[PDB]
Amino acid sequence: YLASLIRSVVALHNLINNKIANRDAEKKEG
Amino acid sequence: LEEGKAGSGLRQYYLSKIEELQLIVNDKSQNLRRLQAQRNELNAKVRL
Amino acid sequence: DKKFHGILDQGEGVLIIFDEPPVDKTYEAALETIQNMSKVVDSLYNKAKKLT
Amino acid sequence: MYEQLKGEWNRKSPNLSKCGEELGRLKLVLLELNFLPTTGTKLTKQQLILARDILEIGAQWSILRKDIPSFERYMAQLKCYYFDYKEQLPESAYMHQLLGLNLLFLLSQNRVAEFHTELERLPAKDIQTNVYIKHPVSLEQYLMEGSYNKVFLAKGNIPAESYTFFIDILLDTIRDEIAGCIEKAYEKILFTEATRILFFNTPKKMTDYAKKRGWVLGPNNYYSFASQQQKPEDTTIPSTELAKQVIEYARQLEMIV
Amino acid sequence: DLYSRYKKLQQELEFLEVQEEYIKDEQKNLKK
Amino acid sequence: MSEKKQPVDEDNWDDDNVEDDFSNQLRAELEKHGYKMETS
Amino acid sequence: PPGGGEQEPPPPPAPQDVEMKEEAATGGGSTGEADGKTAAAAAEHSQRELDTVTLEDIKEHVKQLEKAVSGKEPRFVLRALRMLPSTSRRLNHYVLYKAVQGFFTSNNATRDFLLPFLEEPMDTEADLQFRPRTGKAASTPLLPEVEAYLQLLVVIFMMNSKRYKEAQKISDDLMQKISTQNRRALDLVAAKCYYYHARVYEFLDKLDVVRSFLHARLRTATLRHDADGQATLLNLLLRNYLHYSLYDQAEKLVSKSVFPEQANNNEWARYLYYTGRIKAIQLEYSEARRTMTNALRKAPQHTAVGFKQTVHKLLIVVELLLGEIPDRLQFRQPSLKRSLMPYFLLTQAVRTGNLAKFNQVLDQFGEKFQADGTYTLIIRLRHNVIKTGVRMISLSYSRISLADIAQKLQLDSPEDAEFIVAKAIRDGVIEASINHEKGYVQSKEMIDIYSTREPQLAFHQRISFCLDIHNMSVKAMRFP
Amino acid sequence: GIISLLDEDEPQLKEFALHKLNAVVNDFWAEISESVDKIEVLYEDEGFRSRQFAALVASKVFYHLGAFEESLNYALGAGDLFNVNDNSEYVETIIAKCIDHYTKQCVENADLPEGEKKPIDQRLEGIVNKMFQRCLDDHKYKQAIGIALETRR
Repeated sequence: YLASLIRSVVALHNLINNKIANRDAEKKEG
Repeated sequence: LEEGKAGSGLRQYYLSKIEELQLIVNDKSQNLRRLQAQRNELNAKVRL
Repeated sequence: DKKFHGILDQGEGVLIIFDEPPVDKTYEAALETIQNMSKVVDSLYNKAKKLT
Repeated sequence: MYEQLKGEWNRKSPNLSKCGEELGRLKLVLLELNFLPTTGTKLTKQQLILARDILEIGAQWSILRKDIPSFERYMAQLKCYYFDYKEQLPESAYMHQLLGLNLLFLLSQNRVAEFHTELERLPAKDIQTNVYIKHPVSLEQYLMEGSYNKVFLAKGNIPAESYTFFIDILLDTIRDEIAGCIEKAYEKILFTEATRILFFNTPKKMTDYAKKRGWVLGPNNYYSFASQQQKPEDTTIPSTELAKQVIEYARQLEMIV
Repeated sequence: DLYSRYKKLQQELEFLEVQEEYIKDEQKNLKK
Repeated sequence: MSEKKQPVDEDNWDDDNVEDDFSNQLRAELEKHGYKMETS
Repeated sequence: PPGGGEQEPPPPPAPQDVEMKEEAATGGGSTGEADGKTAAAAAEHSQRELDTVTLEDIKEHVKQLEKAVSGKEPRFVLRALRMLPSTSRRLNHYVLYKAVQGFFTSNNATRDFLLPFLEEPMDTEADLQFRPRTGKAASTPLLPEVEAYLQLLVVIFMMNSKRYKEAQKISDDLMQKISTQNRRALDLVAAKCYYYHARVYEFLDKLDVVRSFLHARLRTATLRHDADGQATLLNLLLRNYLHYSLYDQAEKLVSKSVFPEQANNNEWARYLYYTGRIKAIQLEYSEARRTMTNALRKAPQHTAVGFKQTVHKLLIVVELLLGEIPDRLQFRQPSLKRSLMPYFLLTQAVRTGNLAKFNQVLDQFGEKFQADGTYTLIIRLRHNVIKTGVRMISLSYSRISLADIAQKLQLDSPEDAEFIVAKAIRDGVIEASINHEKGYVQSKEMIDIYSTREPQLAFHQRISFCLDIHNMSVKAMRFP
Repeated sequence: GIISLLDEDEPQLKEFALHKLNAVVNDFWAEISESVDKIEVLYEDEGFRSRQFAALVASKVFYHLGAFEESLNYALGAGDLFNVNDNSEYVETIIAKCIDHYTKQCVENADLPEGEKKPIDQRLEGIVNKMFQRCLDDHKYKQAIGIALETRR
């Protein structure tokens, strides 16, 4: 339970913040 | 020839396809070299 | 009114008291996951606006 | 021209000897125009329409000999004539039920995916008309009732025609399903309970069920022993395979890394 | 010459293919 | 899409999901539940 | 006349500005984009062409009207020529022909005179390089004109356009083959006209020959050059091969593959709806309910208007066959309301186990059901409603008697009530036990689901899917 | 279902079968997929005169289904009919998988270096020099030396 619950929140920290920061630099560079 | 320049042209496409895939992974390693150089620069920062 | 924790039995006529109030795994998790949805929904304004 | 062909069609055949000669006569047609690719000038397909009539009775002769590869060969041709690129052909009174000969046989082999695709070619033609197709699709509704009982009520009056061979397979495929569909899971079923569905009086079929089931043979009753059945735990071994899951689970975490 | 360059185009391709193991194995050791 | 096939061919409305369940089940209901008093 | 005469000059400069900069800036931009880099593709103008033509598909296309003479088609199709940078003078000549419309007497060079115009890019000697620009000159003038749908004598001209557009296909396969990447640009461009191949036939007759031409183009893209090409052709397949009989259900098994990678986004979401109606007639509910629900959340962005709305109507057909559904007015739209009114009370009769209400819906709303072609379910949906009722009673009651459930569900007979539960256990509907004397149904509660065992087994697929999204994020992050 | 007509064991009808196959196979490409097992019976039969052409349509439904090396097994097994088709794309597909298998087999035999050589079919090595006459006919020197470096022999 601690595995699946935390990994889902760790994914929410990994997926969200990455797509945000990546979409920021990618489309604003060119 | 037609065996041939179209067949060998298909051979030149697979290489360029793998080269494009290699060029992708090259660009995948270009920002990865930056992420490597970043932490390597931080490796110089902890020594700084 | 929470002043009494227990349950009865109508068939054999026995009132049985049982309690396990504390759960620290479920409550501290699900509340944050619901809050985690508010963190993404508030960021959906950033997502959709920067793209178009 | 060519023939003699329909001279033996009105008399049908006494046995399969004339059916073999009719196939040899159809073999001469397969060596000239075959089935295709002659577009026409549809006048060259008139004998192919005359071929449909002898291919219809050929499926009637193929279902009379019970041979499955023979029935599916004559039927697939009749289906390809309707699936032919030319959809304008002289209409035949057997065009309805000949599709049901394959459709009811398709129900005998229990194909749920191929049943509805058979009605997909003519969805509206099988509803407002074509009672020959409407009876089995109403009988399929009786299979969801289930029937059991309603089947013999629909079997009272049927043209049919030739459906007798397929409904007997529909019988036998329901008969072995009566043993399966009753239990699991009931607590107990009495002797007269299952006897109502088994019909007959005291056939060797239910005597065979008293053995092959096993299950139980009790006096004037039946039991689901033992128990309900076999009472699966299921197993305590999966506790080991969950550790095997964590192996590749940490592997998927090691690929990040 | 088309099949000649067909054998000349995988050098830098395999050189960049081994350059992927280059950066990977180097950055993993540098990580530790 | 707009490509391909398809171009060729609180509120009370939100509360209507629960309200339509009352249309075909047990009406609202008052008069009937008010009649249950003197029946038994 | 003086007022309306002075209002004619101003508008045509508007297409002479934005529509001039549509294919000249994108085509002239894709010129250097297709000469090199050419990574991937990208060729960002290919998706920009999607933002233009689809915007043109609303307004203004090439025409309108607009109070012009429709001389934009002959304008850009002549004098390509092309050559070294002097081609900039061809764009200057395109501006000089704009003044011809506003000065001299304007004449319409379209229609009958478009046949020699399509041969001009080959007669200019030469193209000499990019077929998509000629394909665009053979599409953007002609294809938006098809939305007029006058159907008189110009249908063969749309066929003559596809004839020279098939000559572009001759130059598509034969020419290049060395680091082409222009076919990937054409795979988006050649898809549209191939959708128009269906639109032209759908107004006259189904295409028997193009179906054979479809399999020829389908297999020729494999494996040599395929990006999104086979998928767009697979959309053409499942589109017409569904609506028209037969055997095309199982035909998808030999085509898949998948085909990977799904391109692009909602293109594969509606594809999951196309193969969803397949699995709807296949009667498999488990795979059909997940592909339709995924198709709804994966399909952006609309509006407008009923395209996504009407396609969502028939999308919940599999939900009506599931047996567990709420009322569908939550997916209703005010524009789709009047259209779904026969389809609204439909599911309202599914939520109820009444036979008189269920039969009255089919009788009154049967006029709308004829245009849907959904009559396949209405015969067997009766058994689906009785499973919704028996699941409602079995979940709300521990023991449920066959005599009490008979009249409440108006089965009226004990015999078929036993026949319902007999095949309910076969279908796994309920664990209810039955003791046979009179008889009656005495069941017991089902338990042991609990927490530990089964919910943790589902979490194995939950997190294994989550770490796949991590892989989807790693792949996506590595592209920039 | 045209497969049901194959019940006749006489090969005389099988020539009228493939005559129907190679035409309408565009729509029947999924239909012949269930008949692949029957194509194997016609190929393994020595008394079947069309087994050379039966391997052709076998590679047709295979390459359509995604089989690459499996199509090459029945390519060399198709006799002279595999060498007689220069038409459209179907020729360049199967010969590319054959040449790739040919060039990797010769390099493999070069690492032996000598002895215990693998069996070399005459058809996989035949299309090499046979079709190379086009380079001698077309006079192009660039493609001449090209195949020379590919075979390594």
